[PDB]
Amino acid sequence: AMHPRKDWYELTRATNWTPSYVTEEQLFPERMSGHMGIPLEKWESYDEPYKTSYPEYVSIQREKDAGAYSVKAALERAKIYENSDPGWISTLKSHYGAIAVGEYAAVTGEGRMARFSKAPGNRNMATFGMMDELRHGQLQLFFPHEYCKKDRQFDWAWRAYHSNEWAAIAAKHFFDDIITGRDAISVAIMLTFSFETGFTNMQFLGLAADAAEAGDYTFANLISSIQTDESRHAQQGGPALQLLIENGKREEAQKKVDMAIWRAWRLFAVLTGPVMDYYTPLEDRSQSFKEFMYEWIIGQFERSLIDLGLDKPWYWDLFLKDIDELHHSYHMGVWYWRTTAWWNPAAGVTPEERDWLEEKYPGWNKRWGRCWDVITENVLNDRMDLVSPETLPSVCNMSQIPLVGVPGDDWNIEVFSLEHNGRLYHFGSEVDRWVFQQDPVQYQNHMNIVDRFLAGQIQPMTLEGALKYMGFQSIEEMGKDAHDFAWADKC
Amino acid sequence: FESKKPMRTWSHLAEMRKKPSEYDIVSRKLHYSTNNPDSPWELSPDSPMNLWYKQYRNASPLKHDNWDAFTDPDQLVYRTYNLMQDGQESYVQSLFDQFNEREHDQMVREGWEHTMARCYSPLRYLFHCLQMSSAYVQQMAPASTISNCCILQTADSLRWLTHTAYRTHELSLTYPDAGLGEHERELWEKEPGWQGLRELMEKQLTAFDWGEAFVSLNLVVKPMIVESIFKPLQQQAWENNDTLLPLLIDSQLKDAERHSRWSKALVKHALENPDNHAVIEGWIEKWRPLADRAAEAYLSMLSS
Amino acid sequence: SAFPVHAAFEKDFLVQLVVVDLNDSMDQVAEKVAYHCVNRRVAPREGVMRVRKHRSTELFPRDMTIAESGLNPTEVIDVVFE
Ligand SMILES: [Ca+2]
Ligand SMILES: [Ca+2]
Ligand SMILES: [Ca+2]
Ligand SMILES: [Ca+2]
Ligand SMILES: [Ca+2]
Ligand SMILES: [Ca+2]
Ligand SMILES: [Fe+3]
Ligand SMILES: [Fe+3]
Repeated sequence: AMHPRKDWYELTRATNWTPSYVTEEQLFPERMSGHMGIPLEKWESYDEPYKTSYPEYVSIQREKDAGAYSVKAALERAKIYENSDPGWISTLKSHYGAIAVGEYAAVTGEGRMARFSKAPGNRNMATFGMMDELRHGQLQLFFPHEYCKKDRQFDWAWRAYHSNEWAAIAAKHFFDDIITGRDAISVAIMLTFSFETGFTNMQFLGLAADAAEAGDYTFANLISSIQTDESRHAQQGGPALQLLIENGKREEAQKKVDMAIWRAWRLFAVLTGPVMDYYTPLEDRSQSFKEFMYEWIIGQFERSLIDLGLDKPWYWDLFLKDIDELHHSYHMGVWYWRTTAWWNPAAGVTPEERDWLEEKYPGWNKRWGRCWDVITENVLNDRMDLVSPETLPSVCNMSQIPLVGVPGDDWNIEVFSLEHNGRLYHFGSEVDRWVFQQDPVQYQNHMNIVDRFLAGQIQPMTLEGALKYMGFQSIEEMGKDAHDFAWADKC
Repeated sequence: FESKKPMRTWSHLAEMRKKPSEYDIVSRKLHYSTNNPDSPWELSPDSPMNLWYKQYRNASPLKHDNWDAFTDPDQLVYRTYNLMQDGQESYVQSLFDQFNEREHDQMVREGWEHTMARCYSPLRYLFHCLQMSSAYVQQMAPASTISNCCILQTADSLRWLTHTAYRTHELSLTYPDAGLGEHERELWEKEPGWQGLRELMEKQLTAFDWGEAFVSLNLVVKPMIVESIFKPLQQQAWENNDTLLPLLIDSQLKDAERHSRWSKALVKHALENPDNHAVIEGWIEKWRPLADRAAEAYLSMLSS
Repeated sequence: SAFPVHAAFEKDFLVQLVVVDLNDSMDQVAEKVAYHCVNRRVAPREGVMRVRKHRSTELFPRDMTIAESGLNPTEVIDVVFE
């Protein structure tokens, strides 16, 4: 007979001891551990809710991979590249480039906790997290690999994180900040609680459903399978927060949650916002991006924060406001500078689409519609020179995304600037500036892509110079309009 | 910009390979953090973690112009590792099941449960130290193919911890007055036979240079564990009519030999730079006496 | 005497890098910014364009140069109509 897990599982994490040949601080240095001076004895109270054991892990994960690869093999003849809506193919290119090597980087945030967390349960769950993120990085390289032969843009599934392309810098500056560049307890709070529990879990669920709607069952099944892994390691941040809150560090816990949610939001708005409201074909639109945020993201944050004895972030009103506005401008930025993206943005402004945008965001036509009016007129009169940029956008020194506002009738745009140690920094929100000021040594000498351009690092100091700096290797790699301006026919 | 045709594989592999292996597709050249020497991470160059990586990875006295070219001799990916380990672990779970049905633990020789309580169950601490240490080599190593070997080694370390946890509990059921599952922390911290091992691991876990961490963990500590812990434990089990423990250990030994094999492949790769021979030698010379003292104090406790 | 500024044009959705000259009048500045915006994503208007420090209530005189303005390289300006 076998003895049930509950009977012996406690021994798996009975692994704290009192060091005596080195000190506790040498073994768990605050810069890598982030224990905030709380002693080893106290971290033994760490109470993660969900259990995983090594024999169970290897068996279930073997089965999950068998299924995912069998589906891929079975659907090889689906002709997804050829038959999909361009909006879907661009969804895939953007997804794989922003995500695949980022999942691999998450192995490192997990490893940071595996070695440096004072909580024994955290150390074991993070080992499984290391494994899970390895799976995800490998899956999301192996799957798009078939597409390299079809389209050079799929090379960016591997290449994006090895590039200085602006959106890649945005993703790396975010991930390097919350995953690979901080102590163990920060990673627990910023990655597992704030990003994975707060965003990616629900995002992947939505993405898998969109994939199925798009008729791509290999991808739908891939993303579903990956999402099933999430709770196993995403669970780690809540208990760390509870323990900090119990041990006199509520203010520090709240600050780290506040920063990580904001940072996650800005990247989410540029990468996923536009996909949902502009790329996904109209008739296949389940809901809008704001509806997604309201159904899947906002209330969930509110309730889990309440559950921990934490509060809504100081900026909550701003966040809710941003949901109405930000991604519409980020989309316009991505589309107008499309030649700088490794995917082909869909404009998403047929009259039919504009009606949808109006009912989802009342006043859309009087704001973003004004800009899209000018753009559409230029396309219809074959003034294509006026539909491509001849300068660079100004970029936030935190998010690494262009500084945007509300255009048209309600024109409002604000840059939050800061002089610090003799340099002028510009931010895209009050919150981005605040995040900088919470931890200046993390950020202060970083140069954004425009800082680099002005400093002489990008040669020649021109559009074409920038594109070569950003790592484009051929004409075909640079983003174009997804539908080759066919939308203008409906105008 | 010119027109170029689609490549059959990733741009970094396309010159050399028409159809690279699954291993190469999913494993090769993933540490973007080695691209910018003065800014590993996309942050201020002097951010704390940037300073950590510049000191402990980039500046290691163990040097190679092409770490990214290291290849796991077994070429394991997540998928193939779980194929392999679900096999091995299902075998071990069947061993536990069947030996439990046979009432194995009741058949062991007088006193063996006390030897197990003192010399076997506290290995959960040692194995957890290997787990933590393999995690550290993972996060610091200067190539994704090296880090991947460490990932899988970290998991194997937890595998062994979990066996030890399961068998400590199971054994305590037959022998409830032996302290099994209640005294391991005390033994690890205070029993002289464990102090060599504990000092060794405390010191190893605070060697932060990636090269020193690799060489001390994988070239010194881990082979000492094979020869001075796992093998003598098998011998003792034999002498005490414990036939489960040697079969369990043979499974764990397959894991240890795999770790040995990749480690030896990394040394072969490192030795392409002739300056590395003396560096690796010097770390071995440094760590060996501590490991030999650990082994010696353990072996005599095991037999006492 | 290249002088980078970040400029937000009335009715547009972003701030952009625009490189002006140290001795450009505000009239000339507005013209260099308008080039990256008007008929690209802002409809053209008749009227005079004015330049101010970002978010400021006060407008710079049309004939003031950026040298005279007290502006420093990489500061943020708005370009707006009367
Ligand atoms: Ca690498
Ligand atoms: Ca008996
Ligand atoms: Ca008793
Ligand atoms: Ca017990
Ligand atoms: Ca006890
Ligand atoms: Ca002046
Ligand atoms: Fe993941
Ligand atoms: Fe995850």
